[PDB]
Amino acid sequence: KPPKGMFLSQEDVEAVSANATAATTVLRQLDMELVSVKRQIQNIKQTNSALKEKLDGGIEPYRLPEVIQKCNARWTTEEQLLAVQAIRKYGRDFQAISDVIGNKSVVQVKNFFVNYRRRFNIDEVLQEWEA
Amino acid sequence: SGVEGAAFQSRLPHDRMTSQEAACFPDIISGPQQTQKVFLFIRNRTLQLWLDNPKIQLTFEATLQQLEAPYNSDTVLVHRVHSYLERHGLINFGIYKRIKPLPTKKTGKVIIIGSGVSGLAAARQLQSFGMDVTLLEARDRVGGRVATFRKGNYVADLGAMVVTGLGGNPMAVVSKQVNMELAKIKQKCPLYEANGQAVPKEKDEMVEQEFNRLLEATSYLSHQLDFNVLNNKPVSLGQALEVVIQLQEKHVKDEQIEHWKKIVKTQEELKELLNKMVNLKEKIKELHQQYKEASEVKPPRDITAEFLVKSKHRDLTALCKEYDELAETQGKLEEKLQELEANPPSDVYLSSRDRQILDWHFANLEFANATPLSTLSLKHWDQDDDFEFTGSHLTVRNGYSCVPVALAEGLDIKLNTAVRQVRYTASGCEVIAVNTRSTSQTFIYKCDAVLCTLPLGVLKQQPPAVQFVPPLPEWKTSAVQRMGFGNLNKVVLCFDRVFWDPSVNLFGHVGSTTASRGELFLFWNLYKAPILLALVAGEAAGIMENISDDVIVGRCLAILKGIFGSSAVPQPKETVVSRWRADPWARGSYSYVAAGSSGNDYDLMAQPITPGPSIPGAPQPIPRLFFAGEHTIRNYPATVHGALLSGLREAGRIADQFLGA
Ligand SMILES: Cc1cc2nc3c(=O)[nH]c(=O)nc-3n(C[C@H](O)[C@H](O)[C@H](O)COP(=O)(O)OP(=O)(O)OC[C@H]3O[C@@H](n4cnc5c(N)ncnc54)[C@H](O)[C@@H]3O)c2cc1C
Ligand SMILES: Cc1ccc(-c2ncc(OCC3CCNCC3)cc2-c2ccc(C#N)cc2)cc1
Repeated sequence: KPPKGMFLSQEDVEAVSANATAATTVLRQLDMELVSVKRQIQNIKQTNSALKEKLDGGIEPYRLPEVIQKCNARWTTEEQLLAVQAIRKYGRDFQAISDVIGNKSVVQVKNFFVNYRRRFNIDEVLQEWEA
Repeated sequence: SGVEGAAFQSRLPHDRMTSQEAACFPDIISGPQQTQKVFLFIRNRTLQLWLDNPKIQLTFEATLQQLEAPYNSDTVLVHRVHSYLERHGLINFGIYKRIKPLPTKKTGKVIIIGSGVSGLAAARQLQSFGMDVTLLEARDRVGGRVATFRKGNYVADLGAMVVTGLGGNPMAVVSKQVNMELAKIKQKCPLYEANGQAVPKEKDEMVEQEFNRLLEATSYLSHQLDFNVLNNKPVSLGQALEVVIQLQEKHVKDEQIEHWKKIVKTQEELKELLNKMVNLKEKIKELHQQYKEASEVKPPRDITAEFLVKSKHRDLTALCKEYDELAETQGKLEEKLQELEANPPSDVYLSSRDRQILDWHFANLEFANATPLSTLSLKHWDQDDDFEFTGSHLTVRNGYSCVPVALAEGLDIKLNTAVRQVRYTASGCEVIAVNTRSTSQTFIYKCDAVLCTLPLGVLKQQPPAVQFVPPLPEWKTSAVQRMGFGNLNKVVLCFDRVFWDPSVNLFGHVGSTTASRGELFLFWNLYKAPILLALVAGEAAGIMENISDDVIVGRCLAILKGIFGSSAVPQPKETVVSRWRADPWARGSYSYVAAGSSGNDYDLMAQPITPGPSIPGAPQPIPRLFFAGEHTIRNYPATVHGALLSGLREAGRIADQFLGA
């Protein structure tokens, strides 16, 4: 029941009155705590300002153009060979493999897994990925 | 209602009997509830008839003819009530025409020290009751701390000046009798800082409300946090305010640290994000170069070489997707920082300009309490507030002296008679006094009873101005030391022409330091002839007294010339400066509930003193030494009305002793 915007904890009252010089010590202490936080800000602002200058250039010299490829259901000997190497490199990553081949949906790839499981030693290939 | 209003105007509950009524009518309060109402109606109706016309004595015969049935059937009941009210001064008090001329057979002898209002009121009653009453007054005038300066057209009260509402105030009754002229006070009070420019509205209100908040803060601090003792000494209203303020200054700094700590937290997230993007960009840059080299192994290539291009391409657009996500995260972090950088909490709790205007409101409080706030009891300083009268505070335009003078008509007053010694014994009392003009002339006054209205300042004096033989008991002296007797002063400035704002009764001067805050802090227009009063409060009160009149009027004209211009403030035709603490018949202004004291101390003061038996083994003597005055009335100290009531009281008490009830 204090008035609005007044701030009077039983804890703070005892902390200010416990000693003859206590309130000035409480208040000057907070002062010297706010001064050290403000220079911590300054330090981070300048550390950050240095990082932003390294990102000048974005990644735009490095983005490739986004080729779209109409998905096809026919597996070429070429596209099969990509799939093995993709399993060799990426493991169970059905999205990545779909991306590398370019024209095979994620489903077709998981289908490719069991379909050609026996013939391409796809069990052995997945073992080699775990090196 | 009108019958109910009479009770309220008599400071009485209308539907209940009081403790004092219980004492005189214990058959009725312990009796059935019906007779209680009959009693209560008779009491209220008798009060009403008196209140409805206080210029004529309301006799018992008159009261009975005016009651309607069935209330006029128990005439003995009516007679008890009427005599009760008369004795305790609830009816037929102040200045009325008597129907019955006073009986020449006078009974008992009473010496009253002081003809302040308390002394005067008691005297008039005791005379009405048929006793022999003589007043001894040290000054050359009546009125005590009611003291009106008069010179030519100029009239200005150096003492009491305000009627603190008429609703329930006995001075409302008096003013009908004395036809004194009362006037309201316009509440607008422009404050001018020491530079003479005014305080703008935005800030006057911002601070007044902050001041009102800080007060309530101490009361919460007092009642809810039991913060009334600190290092074995009683906490003062001053210390509480200082603690409250420190806590607001603490909380302002707390908010700043919380706010800037939200910024480091966010800046440090940004730091880690940027680090992730810089290491991601370098990893992307390297990868792109690899794809570029693989993409330049011109076909026809075997399938591992085709895998490498398609592989690197995949790896690369994946990392570019990662980077784009991180930079959208960087957008929403960098704007949260623009957010916090644009809502910084309050910079300071109060500025030096602010804290000075705050000091003005403190001085204003120091003024009406007539003491530095460091000396007011935190726990009990506002205790008399539960009994505020209702209605507007008024000033006495024609001079408050009109009252104590009118009261003195017909009384035997010995002016220029300073009491030196009060002797009280089983057989009676001796008051020794001297002529103030020629202290070698000595006077002995023998009396049945002595009523003391010596100011609390005077009782406080060391070494004593008045010696009691035998010495007042410890329980009385210790209350005398405990209580606070304070101090305020005025400077009367009489000009020949009004240069201030006439539609404005008050304006302020803001002191430049906490210490000087009481020094000429308020200027008051209220009289017909062009007169400004200038008030001095707080720690400034005592200090200004050791400064010459001419310097004080200098400081005044200096402040005024700063406000209205040098070209517009003429020299005063006449000036007066009160110095109430140095006045030897006052020794200060009025009482205040000092820290370490309470309102119970005010009661102790009113307790009469009973001497011990002359001969040993002799029956219990009756009380001989009685006490009135503003320091003797718990619920209404430090006022004229409180003094008046206190005198009414003692007169009733003395008459009950020496005439029988
Ligand atoms: C500056 C000032 C302003 C005030 N303004 C207001 C106001 O606006 N409203 C309000 O309600 N109250 C006000 N008061 C308070 C009010 O005036 C007093 O409470 C009251 O009037 C005092 O009356 P009293 O009869 O108790 O004592 P006093 O009037 O002080 O009377 C005591 C008498 O005893 C005399 N005396 C002292 N020593 C001796 C001695 N040794 N021998 C003989 N006689 C002696 C004194 O000279 C005096 O006449 C003010 C007080 C002061 C000081
Ligand atoms: C403009 C203005 C108007 C009124 C008051 C005021 N209000 C209320 C008062 O209550 C009496 C107090 C007695 C001590 N316990 C608290 C109540 C007194 C005073 C007062 C009035 C005049 C003088 C003088 N000279 C001194 C004080 C002040 C300024």
